[PDB]
Amino acid sequence: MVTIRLARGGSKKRPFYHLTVTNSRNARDGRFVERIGFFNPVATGGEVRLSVDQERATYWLGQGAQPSERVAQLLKDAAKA
Amino acid sequence: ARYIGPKCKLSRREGTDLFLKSGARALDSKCKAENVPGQHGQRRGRLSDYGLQLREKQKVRRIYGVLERQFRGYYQEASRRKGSTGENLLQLLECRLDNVVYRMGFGSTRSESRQLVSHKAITVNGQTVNIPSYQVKAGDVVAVREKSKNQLRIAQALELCGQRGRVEWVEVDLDKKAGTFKSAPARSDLSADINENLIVELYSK
Amino acid sequence: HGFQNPTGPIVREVNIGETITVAELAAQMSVKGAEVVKFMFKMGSPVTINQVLDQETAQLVAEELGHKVKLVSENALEEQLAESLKFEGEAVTRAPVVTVMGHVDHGKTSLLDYIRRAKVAAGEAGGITQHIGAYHVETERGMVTFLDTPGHAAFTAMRARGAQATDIVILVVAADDGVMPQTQEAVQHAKAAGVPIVVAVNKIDKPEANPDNIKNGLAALDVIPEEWGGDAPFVPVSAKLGTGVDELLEAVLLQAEVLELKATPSAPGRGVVVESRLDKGRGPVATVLVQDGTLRQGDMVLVGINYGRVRAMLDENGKPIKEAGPSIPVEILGLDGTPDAGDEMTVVADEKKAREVALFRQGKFREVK
RNA sequence: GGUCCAGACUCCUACGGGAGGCAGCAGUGGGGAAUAUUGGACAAUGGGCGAAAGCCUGAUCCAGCCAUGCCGCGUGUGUGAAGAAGGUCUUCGGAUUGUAAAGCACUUUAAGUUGGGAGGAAGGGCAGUAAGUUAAUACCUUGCUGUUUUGACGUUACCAACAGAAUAAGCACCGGCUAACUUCGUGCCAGCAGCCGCGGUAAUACGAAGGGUGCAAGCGUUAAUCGGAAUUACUGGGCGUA
RNA sequence: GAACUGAAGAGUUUGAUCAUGGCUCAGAUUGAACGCUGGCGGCAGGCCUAACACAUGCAAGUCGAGCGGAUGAAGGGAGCU
Ligand SMILES: Nc1nc2c(ncn2[C@@H]2O[C@H](COP(=O)(O)OP(=O)(O)CP(=O)(O)O)[C@@H](O)[C@H]2O)c(=O)[nH]1
Ligand SMILES: [Mg+2]
Ligand SMILES: [Mg+2]
Ligand SMILES: [Mg+2]
Ligand SMILES: [Mg+2]
Ligand SMILES: [Mg+2]
Ligand SMILES: [Mg+2]
Ligand SMILES: [Mg+2]
Ligand SMILES: [Mg+2]
Ligand SMILES: [Mg+2]
Ligand SMILES: [Mg+2]
Ligand SMILES: [Mg+2]
Ligand SMILES: [Mg+2]
Ligand SMILES: [Mg+2]
Ligand SMILES: [Mg+2]
Ligand SMILES: [Mg+2]
Ligand SMILES: [Mg+2]
Ligand SMILES: [Mg+2]
Ligand SMILES: [Mg+2]
Ligand SMILES: [Mg+2]
Ligand SMILES: [Mg+2]
Ligand SMILES: [Mg+2]
Ligand SMILES: [Mg+2]
Ligand SMILES: [Mg+2]
Ligand SMILES: [Mg+2]
Ligand SMILES: [Mg+2]
Ligand SMILES: [Mg+2]
Ligand SMILES: [Mg+2]
Ligand SMILES: [Mg+2]
Ligand SMILES: [Mg+2]
Ligand SMILES: [Mg+2]
Ligand SMILES: [Mg+2]
Ligand SMILES: [Mg+2]
Ligand SMILES: [Mg+2]
Ligand SMILES: [Mg+2]
Ligand SMILES: [Mg+2]
Ligand SMILES: [Mg+2]
Ligand SMILES: [Mg+2]
Ligand SMILES: [Mg+2]
Ligand SMILES: [Mg+2]
Ligand SMILES: [Mg+2]
Ligand SMILES: [Mg+2]
Ligand SMILES: [Mg+2]
Ligand SMILES: [Mg+2]
Ligand SMILES: [Mg+2]
Ligand SMILES: [Mg+2]
Ligand SMILES: [Mg+2]
Ligand SMILES: [Mg+2]
Ligand SMILES: [Mg+2]
Ligand SMILES: [Mg+2]
Ligand SMILES: [Mg+2]
Ligand SMILES: [Mg+2]
Ligand SMILES: [Mg+2]
Ligand SMILES: [Mg+2]
Repeated sequence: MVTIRLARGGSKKRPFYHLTVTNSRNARDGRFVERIGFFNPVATGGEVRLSVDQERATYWLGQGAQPSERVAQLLKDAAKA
Repeated sequence: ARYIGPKCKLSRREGTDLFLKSGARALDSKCKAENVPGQHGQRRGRLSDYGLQLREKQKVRRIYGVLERQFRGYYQEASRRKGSTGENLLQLLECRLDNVVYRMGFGSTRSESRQLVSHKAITVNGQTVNIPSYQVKAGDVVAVREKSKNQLRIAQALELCGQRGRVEWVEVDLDKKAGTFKSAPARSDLSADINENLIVELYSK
Repeated sequence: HGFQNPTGPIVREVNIGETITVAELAAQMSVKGAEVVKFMFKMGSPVTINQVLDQETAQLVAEELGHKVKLVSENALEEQLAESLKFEGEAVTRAPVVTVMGHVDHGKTSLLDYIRRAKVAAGEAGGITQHIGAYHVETERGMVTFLDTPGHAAFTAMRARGAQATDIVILVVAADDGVMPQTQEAVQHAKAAGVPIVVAVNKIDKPEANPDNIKNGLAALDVIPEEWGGDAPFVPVSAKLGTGVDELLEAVLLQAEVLELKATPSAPGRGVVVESRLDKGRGPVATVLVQDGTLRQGDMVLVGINYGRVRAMLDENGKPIKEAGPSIPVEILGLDGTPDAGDEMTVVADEKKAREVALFRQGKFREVK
């Protein structure tokens, strides 16, 4: 199906994550249809921990996209703040 | 790496002061600085344009003790910037942490300030920085670690910085040995005999 | 900090290798060459301006002039590895290793086959042994490691190394044929190796028999039977019929008075290469006989000049294992080349040192070649 | 990493009879100037199944090896003139190596030893509580609370203490192009060489030694592409005799 | 307020000169290799040749809340002991 998951960039021992909407049967870092934010595990300083585009997330949720567990937690974390 | 060895040979080869000793006694009465180093010191031997460009670039490099690859990096970044890369190069070279420490007067020579920086005795914004390439930003408050402020070298070099000519772009508090780097000096403030146009001509080739 | 004029003489540091010249020695001494030449002439052997001298005289002249000296080790890596190699304690008895020697067709492969109940003599191209084989056998008295060697005169070198790692030699001689040239070669090898000899007269089932001329023949060769003076035990066997083999084995194991404490198995293992070959599917494979310590799977091993860590370790009949006792023969995989027989293998337990030492050895090996 | 048919090539066999496909991850032989470990874990992100615990995952996350590249840091710092001894050159006076060394006084980055020490962690189990679910305070879904539980990397990043200058410089070049010069050997030899070209008795060009110049954990050589080449010329060339 | 701003020549045909014209050099780059030498770390890269042949391990399984069936603990215990 169409799912929202995390694509890993960054570098060794310093991960960075892209919130990506994809077809489920793709490589973790391969094709995507849209990126709708990002999540920074380390952050620190002037960096932001995570950011999300609410409109795009809602539109893709309304089309039947199924978020992952981590993405499901992060979405409500962003909504809470 | 780093250049380790005789330091009065460089002055003789370049033919100028090229401050490399503590400056306590003098420069003339240690190396008879009027002959080129080596067996054939008395020969004059005028040199071509390429020789002049090479001597100027080597003179600048030998004053800050920077090797060739890092000098290439500095030149590239200066050319990438705006406003007359020739003076941007000196603007960049004056912001090095070891050079800043030397200007503030905690070291006798550039090498001594470099060893102070490397051996974890200098804190830039209140945390230790031991890289003798850290570009000091205007307004940073360089200091000395409280466990190392009673070293004889700093106090000994303080008066030597007292009589060398005021820089008039950094400030220092002597009791706490802590100073502020107001801004990078303008091209006029530096010695107006380092003709950087030769460097620019050499590298643009 | 002021400048003070020195008062006494100057002393330097002198670096002396295996050889040195008077001119360069004086150069390190900051003295003239003529003065040291006349100094040498005045005391002892005269020297030339460019004469090469040894370590001893160089150290003598360095010590008499007062300068500190230190000798240079031309093989510092090797001695550093040896000193850092190993040190352990404890001691446990090990299974004996016994090699079999004799003349051609005197019946040694048949003897080993009856002992192991294996009948390898049926195979073998041409009916003659051409390879040195090692077998670990569970006899009715204990555990033994047998080494079968070819008897032909063309494998003399292969016999020599066979006597280098045995500590006991069984000399088989045929009753009907008596003393033959390869018997003399075998006794010479045994005497050179400083190893006890147990003689076995074979083919006693033949009607000819006559197992007494061999006694005089071996006595003339400085091997005395149990009677008379008494050096080595004689025993009549029949190999094929299997009569007297029990007594031969008991006599062999009676030579367990040599104690043979193989040190702890907990020490890093050492061994000697016995049989090296190349396999199209698993690379260079080395059959090595452990001497002491223990060899474990996934261990960094330096053998000859080839190094490498053991990917796999088989026993004689396949069936991969993970351990190797003090005197067990094993086939190891993982080296980067085929070693030659007679080389020593040692567990280094430090990969870097093994690497530069092995490259070191390979380089001088190419230079020597 | 499925089926059937045919083919080439290996193999097992008790001789009747079957099996195989590393251009998946490690690995071997071979070819080559030349390119690495039969490693750890599903802790994180994903994927398959399940309802849920959970199971699988050579994807992935991590380790091993190699100056292969890019970047950064060390191999000490200050004082120190009898301008030591030695080497080299010389007009035999001296000059140079050279404050360089020695001596004197400082500091401990990195490596060494020891003690502290995050972040990668979202969740799962249990009990209670509040909403909705109907017809129902039940089961179930969701909030919250309390307790418990999770890391291969890993002896993590990092921080502190200890002794001492101790553990750590090489390569190419020096006739012009092109920064850097003199001696000693050899004599159209031995040799060098990108192009001009050096060598036949005073060779700054061969081979060494002193000195110097470039780079620097690298330095040179070889191979290859573009540039310089306006030398395929659109930008931007020419054709009387080149 | 920024997203660019940039272009060098030399040696060699002659007794000497100008031109034409080829050869060569000074720069930047490699999935490099070889020679000499070699302290540390961070981040990357690592069969370009034989789509040559492959020994041995692992790389694709899950669902008992779809279904028969066989293995059937803990226990309630009973009986003889
Ligand atoms: N009569 C008799 N014949 C024997 C005896 N032992 C061996 N043989 C025979 O002698 C022949 C050779 O014996 P073998 O054991 O092959 O000799 P070998 O020493 O191995 C020969 P090589 O030196 O090459 O290894 C065989 O055919 C065997 O049958 C014995 O005790 N008695
Ligand atoms: Mg992909
Ligand atoms: Mg792809
Ligand atoms: Mg570097
Ligand atoms: Mg035999
Ligand atoms: Mg025959
Ligand atoms: Mg015979
Ligand atoms: Mg290997
Ligand atoms: Mg396959
Ligand atoms: Mg088929
Ligand atoms: Mg077929
Ligand atoms: Mg077929
Ligand atoms: Mg295959
Ligand atoms: Mg493979
Ligand atoms: Mg392929
Ligand atoms: Mg190979
Ligand atoms: Mg090959
Ligand atoms: Mg290689
Ligand atoms: Mg590979
Ligand atoms: Mg997982
Ligand atoms: Mg189950
Ligand atoms: Mg695994
Ligand atoms: Mg590295
Ligand atoms: Mg190399
Ligand atoms: Mg490489
Ligand atoms: Mg002198
Ligand atoms: Mg440290
Ligand atoms: Mg944690
Ligand atoms: Mg610790
Ligand atoms: Mg020149
Ligand atoms: Mg040369
Ligand atoms: Mg000459
Ligand atoms: Mg030349
Ligand atoms: Mg020369
Ligand atoms: Mg080279
Ligand atoms: Mg090339
Ligand atoms: Mg080319
Ligand atoms: Mg080229
Ligand atoms: Mg063109
Ligand atoms: Mg070209
Ligand atoms: Mg042009
Ligand atoms: Mg045109
Ligand atoms: Mg033209
Ligand atoms: Mg026309
Ligand atoms: Mg014509
Ligand atoms: Mg031309
Ligand atoms: Mg001419
Ligand atoms: Mg080469
Ligand atoms: Mg090499
Ligand atoms: Mg080498
Ligand atoms: Mg390929
Ligand atoms: Mg291939
Ligand atoms: Mg499995
Ligand atoms: Mg179901």
